[PDB]
Amino acid sequence: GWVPVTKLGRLVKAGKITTIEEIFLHSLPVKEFQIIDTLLPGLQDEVMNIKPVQKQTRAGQRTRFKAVVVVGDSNGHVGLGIKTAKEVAGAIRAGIIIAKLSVIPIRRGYWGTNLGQPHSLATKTTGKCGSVTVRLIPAPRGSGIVASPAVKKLLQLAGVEDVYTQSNGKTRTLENTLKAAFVAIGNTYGFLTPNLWAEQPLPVSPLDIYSDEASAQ
Amino acid sequence: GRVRTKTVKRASKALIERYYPKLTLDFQTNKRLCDEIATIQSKRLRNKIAGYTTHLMKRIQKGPVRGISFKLQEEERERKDQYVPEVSALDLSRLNVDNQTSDLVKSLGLKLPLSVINVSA
Amino acid sequence: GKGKPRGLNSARKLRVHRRNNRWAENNYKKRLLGTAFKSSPFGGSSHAKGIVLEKLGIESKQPNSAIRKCVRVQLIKNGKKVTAFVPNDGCLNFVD
Amino acid sequence: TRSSVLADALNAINNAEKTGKRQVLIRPSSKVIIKFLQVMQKHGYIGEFEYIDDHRSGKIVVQLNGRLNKCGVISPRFNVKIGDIEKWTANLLPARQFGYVILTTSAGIMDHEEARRKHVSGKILGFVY
Amino acid sequence: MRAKWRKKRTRRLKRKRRKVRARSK
Amino acid sequence: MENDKGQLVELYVPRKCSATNRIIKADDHASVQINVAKVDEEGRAIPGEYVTYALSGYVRSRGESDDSLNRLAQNDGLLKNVWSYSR
Amino acid sequence: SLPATFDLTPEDAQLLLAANTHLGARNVQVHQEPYVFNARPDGVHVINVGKTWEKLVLAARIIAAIPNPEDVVAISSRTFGQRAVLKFAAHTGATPIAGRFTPGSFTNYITRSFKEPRLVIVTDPRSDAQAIKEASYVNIPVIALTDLDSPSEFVDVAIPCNNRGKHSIGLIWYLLAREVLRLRGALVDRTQPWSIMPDLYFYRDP
Amino acid sequence: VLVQDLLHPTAASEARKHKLKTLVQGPRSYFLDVKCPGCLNITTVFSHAQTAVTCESCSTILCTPTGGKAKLSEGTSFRRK
Amino acid sequence: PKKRASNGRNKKGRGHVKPVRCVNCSKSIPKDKAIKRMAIRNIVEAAAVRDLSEASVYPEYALPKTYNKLHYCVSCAIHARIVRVRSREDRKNRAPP
RNA sequence: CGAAGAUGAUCAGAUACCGUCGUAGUCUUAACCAUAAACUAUGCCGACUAGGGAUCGGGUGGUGUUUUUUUAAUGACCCACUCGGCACCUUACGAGAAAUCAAAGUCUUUGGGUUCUGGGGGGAGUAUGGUCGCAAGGCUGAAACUUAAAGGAAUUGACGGA
Ligand SMILES: [Mg+2]
Ligand SMILES: [Mg+2]
Ligand SMILES: [Mg+2]
Ligand SMILES: [Mg+2]
Ligand SMILES: [Mg+2]
Ligand SMILES: [Mg+2]
Ligand SMILES: [Mg+2]
Ligand SMILES: [Mg+2]
Ligand SMILES: [Mg+2]
Ligand SMILES: [Mg+2]
Ligand SMILES: [Mg+2]
Ligand SMILES: [Zn+2]
Repeated sequence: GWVPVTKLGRLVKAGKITTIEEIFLHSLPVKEFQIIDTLLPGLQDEVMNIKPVQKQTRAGQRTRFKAVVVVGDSNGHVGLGIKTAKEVAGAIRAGIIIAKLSVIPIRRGYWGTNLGQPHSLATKTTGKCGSVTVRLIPAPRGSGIVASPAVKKLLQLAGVEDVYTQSNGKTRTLENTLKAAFVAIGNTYGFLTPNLWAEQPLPVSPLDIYSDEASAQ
Repeated sequence: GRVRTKTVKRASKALIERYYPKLTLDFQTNKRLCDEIATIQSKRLRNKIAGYTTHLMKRIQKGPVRGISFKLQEEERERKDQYVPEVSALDLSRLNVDNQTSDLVKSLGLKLPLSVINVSA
Repeated sequence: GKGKPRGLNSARKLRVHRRNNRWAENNYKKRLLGTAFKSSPFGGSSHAKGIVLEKLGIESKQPNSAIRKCVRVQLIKNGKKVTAFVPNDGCLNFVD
Repeated sequence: TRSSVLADALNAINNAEKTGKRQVLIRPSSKVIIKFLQVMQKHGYIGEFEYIDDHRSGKIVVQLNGRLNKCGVISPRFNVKIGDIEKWTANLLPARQFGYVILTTSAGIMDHEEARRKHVSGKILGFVY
Repeated sequence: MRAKWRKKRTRRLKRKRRKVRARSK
Repeated sequence: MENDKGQLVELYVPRKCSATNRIIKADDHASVQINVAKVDEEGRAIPGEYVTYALSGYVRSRGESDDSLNRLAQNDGLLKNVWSYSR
Repeated sequence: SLPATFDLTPEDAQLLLAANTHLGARNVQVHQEPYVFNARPDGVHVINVGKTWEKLVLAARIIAAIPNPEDVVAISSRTFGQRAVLKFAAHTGATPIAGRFTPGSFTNYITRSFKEPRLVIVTDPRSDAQAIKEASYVNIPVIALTDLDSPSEFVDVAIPCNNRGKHSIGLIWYLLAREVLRLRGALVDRTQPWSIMPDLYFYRDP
Repeated sequence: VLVQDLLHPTAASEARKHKLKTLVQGPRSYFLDVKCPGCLNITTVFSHAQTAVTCESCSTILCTPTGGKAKLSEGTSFRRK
Repeated sequence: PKKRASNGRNKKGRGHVKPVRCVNCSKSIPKDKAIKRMAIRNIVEAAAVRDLSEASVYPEYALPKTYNKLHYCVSCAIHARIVRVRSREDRKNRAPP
């Protein structure tokens, strides 16, 4: 009951698109955050850092407030977005908004013999934001999250249970570290493993099939 | 010193958008019917709005004014635009085709008329 | 080939070059030249007894401003002269 | 100069696999290049590769389809025992369930999984995944 | 202290320090 | 990927680029999916029935997704003599 | 897939060889030497108009595949296509943008030109680049009237046509609307010419 | 171009390459059966012939060495290979 | 940091050319760097042509010209407003206007 | 022309700019020195990866101009290629902290070969020792002690006898 603009969101309040994995498969740009609220209802947010950056004027200092917020369900989706705002209500609340639009899945896997319920990642993947580089390594069961507590919380909320971490550059720079971690958990699906070598039928988007209960004239 | 504010020019442009088959090129009736079709808090404010709106119509009778769209010019401007030339352009007057243009038409295998003329170099 | 030699038979040129560039550390240059025993009043030890000559009051560095209440100490084992802080509220009256 | 033609083969592959090409050209075609390319072929990482027999040393055109993320040389060819293959593959390969480290062995040029079955070892050439 | 002008001050002192050892020898 | 008891567990098989075989992933918003309608006798639409290709963002941004689709539609029959293999 | 009737009819070739659509540029982009046929003296490059048609029929097969006809957005900043884009817009569904594009149209959902096409056709990839660039953010395939000197980055389908004259631009837009209407329930037969004349797509002065 | 056929390129695209950078390198030079104006006797002259070739009768020159192909001696009929 | 790619001059392949003297202050400056303007004035003035024209033998004679290549230093060409420091994006332009 | 030096002004002072001179020097011959912001602050070799046009030098081909005067040498120019070079332009796949860079890319998906150098800032290119030089100095080259920052790149301001 929010008057959805943006056709993909018109199908989502309808109930025509039930899964976010169909959004991910056709790579659809989620521009309206109520798409993420309905499709992923059991979603938790953790606000981590409220750092104030400052700007020099002719006189004084205007101290706006940045925020980094991780949203995520622990079944393999997180998002991350930065919000520099005038006040920390608008930093936190709109930070959760930008976090939801970036929600991407992770390809969990096995260190592994393939005994059930993927506990880890399936590939060593890197991500580089700034000088910071984060490698995530598949780990056997019971490893826990061997990471710094910033990168640990992003991976706990992505539902990874067992992972190893290398790091480089200034990991004290908190924005780039999680952003480089986000590229690392984002590249889990970008990696072509042999069980993805199977040729696929290349299906038709919901915005083509349901082209009349979207596109409301 | 007589440049008008956006609040005069938006409200004037918002009047033209939905009241063109109404208020005319006369300021005095434009002044008087902005009492009914708009709620303007001051007599001085109303007369500036009604005057630029009057200025807008006098511009509209010689060509459309950009930033303004309504249907009374829209089905007007296509009616200028349905015109087709009977000059038979894209029909042969007598088709100038060069040597390496005659080689293309031959290599498509189609049937065309040509006229072979060399290019001066 | 990124600087260093990579080859199989190049174990010496890597090992010579390591020792050469090993000296630029702070602890390896200190430990292998033995400056703990030669220099450095506590000659490699952790605690050294000494005899109190004097009670100094050292000015604290700016931007701090206080009198720090050290003492001057000649070491029993070495005869070297050191200045030793007396840490707590008071405690300069406790030394002698 | 040109020391390892295997690197001259395996850098021409990664540079055009990255740019989405369906083919590379490899010069100058060692046997070690061929028997690296055959292991990559037989496990599903390239397509048909064809050797151009000029009368000097050979050019090779490899049809790279799409399945390859990284191929490379470990230079120098280190002496690998049988109890450090599980340290060599744990450093070059992303996960255990896929990817292959290619050895030189007196039993042949071969990857690491069946060299564990054959109970053979030798020198290292590179990796593929 | 331009480092070039600190140098010609130092090179002055390089002469004087090797003068005072030749003075004592 | 499958676990030990069957049970294909993935959470989702991504699409592939039809030209360079890369994974099209959830942020590749430069990636397209083109539906080309199949055509019945004497030239109509056949609504709903497509010859569908997918291009990732890389092949587009490199300027090659023109000739990628030229090759990809010629072998499906959609194009006849636009793309020549021996360049 | 295209039986024999989608061959370039010699009556279509009289349109294409007299609207100067075959005369390409002086500088051929490396992504366009497919389309070039046998350079003339004084550097004139001749586009093969047979390959122009097959790309054009393929383009219409993409256009007549979007079930709403309205979200096939057509773009022309340049004036030579500006009449032609609106004549394409009237015959088909085809939400038009003639002239300036107003960036923040495909993204920026709160704007008043906010659109989500399932396909974009542009007249010049040089001038309409703000449309082509912003198409790269919301997964939109792009057909483009391209000359031999024109950037093919984020151009999925490129119709090789001359962009200098006014008749060459206007003809290709006419035939592009034609085969869309021919390949659906609107211009049922393929063999008669359209009585809608080519020159109603053409720019005029003054 | 992201897909091409390096095995069988265009033969025009082979003449438009260096003699080394083709798929199988080889000479673009050739030999010529050259006759003097004075007589009928047959010599064989290289393209890039580096030598004032002298026949039996007109024993002065038949080609002059240049920086590329030898320029033939302006009365001499040649025939390739 | 490196403010210009071509550092301040036109030297990629020399190391050394030769110096020239600035015509204002006699600074020795490399010729590839210096700053060079060509001054082609008429001999008299544009204002005084008609006075010299009427008071001359040889009708429509020549009105000759004074040519001189002027090499400035960077300090003297800026101060005489010849090159007039540009913006970071503007200074990449290598056309006279 | 001009380190030094002489001299003329101004400045509160000028052991400085500026004006006039002017030894050494600047030039050379025969021997020394061995340093430069000796710079592209970017080792040398090799491979690959992206488009463009201009130039230099070499070569190939035009029944192309140029000597159009009957079936018109040679040079120069024009057009297309390729070889090598000095660069540049556009983009940025990539790279980086960024400025920028087709190299400074093919780098946590880290291994083509190889040489030299660095390890927070000072002390300090100092002491000492050796060595080289007629000397100035060059090459090699510390430690004690002190220090919580020094620095790089970009942003916003502020200020400029811009
Ligand atoms: Mg080395
Ligand atoms: Mg500066
Ligand atoms: Mg120099
Ligand atoms: Mg001298
Ligand atoms: Mg030096
Ligand atoms: Mg240096
Ligand atoms: Mg060097
Ligand atoms: Mg070159
Ligand atoms: Mg240090
Ligand atoms: Mg030294
Ligand atoms: Mg000494
Ligand atoms: Zn003879």
